[PDB]
Amino acid sequence: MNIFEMLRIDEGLRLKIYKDCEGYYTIGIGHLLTKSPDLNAAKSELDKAIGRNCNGVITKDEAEKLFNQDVDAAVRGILRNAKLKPVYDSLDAVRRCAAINEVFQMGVTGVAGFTNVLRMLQQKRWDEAAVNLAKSRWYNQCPDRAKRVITTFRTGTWDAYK
Ligand SMILES: [Ca+2]
Ligand SMILES: [Cl-]
Ligand SMILES: [Cl-]
Repeated sequence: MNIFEMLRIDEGLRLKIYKDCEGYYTIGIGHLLTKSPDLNAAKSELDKAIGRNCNGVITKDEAEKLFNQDVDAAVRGILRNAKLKPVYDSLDAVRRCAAINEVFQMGVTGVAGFTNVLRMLQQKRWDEAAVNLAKSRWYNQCPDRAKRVITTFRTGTWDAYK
């Protein structure tokens, strides 16, 4: 198991423009196209992201490319955010992967907004952190692909992906 295989499990590999479990226009392996309600935007965002005229469909090679870019962006997002970086760096290796996953799904701003969760994770209060993370829109709308991430913060093992 690793962060890539973890996110492939949580996000799947879709080659067609779909609305994800949070209701957003999406493609590949959990690549968020736009927070706009417009479908045109999704398509013009996809062409922008790929560098060719798609038409709302991509290759597995292209999905894997966006996916690497997106994992790379989640890690850089954490490291450049003053609230997340020290909490992240306090974490053991497996919890760090749950952290990357959470940001990949929800984005930096959303994740950094869980002030209490951050403090608890930093102090290694794993149960409290997990309890507080489950009190999110994310948890209610993508329950199976949120429960595994939260359980991972609780246990510090890969068992939920086994
Ligand atoms: Ca690291
Ligand atoms: Cl470790
Ligand atoms: Cl789900």
